[PDB]
Amino acid sequence: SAEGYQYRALYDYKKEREEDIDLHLGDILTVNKGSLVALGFSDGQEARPEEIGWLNGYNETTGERGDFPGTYVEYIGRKKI
Amino acid sequence: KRPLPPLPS
Repeated sequence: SAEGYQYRALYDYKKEREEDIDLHLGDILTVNKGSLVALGFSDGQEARPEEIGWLNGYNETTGERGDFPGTYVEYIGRKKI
Repeated sequence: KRPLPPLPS
């Protein structure tokens, strides 16, 4: 997709698995809209990452991509990617 | 689903 949902990390997270990424307070993540379409959460639940569970996206702040817990982040809006 | 970790603190 040409669109991304944006999140900001509210807490630090140390990666627990190879596919995970580290989060640091204030990091900004972009989840491709296609990812949430695929999971069935694109009909509004993008704004409730704590209800989705694990997310996969790009940490714009660190340049790393991978899985991170949705309860650790806040939805901040969407952008073109 | 993979379990979520609790929030830190």
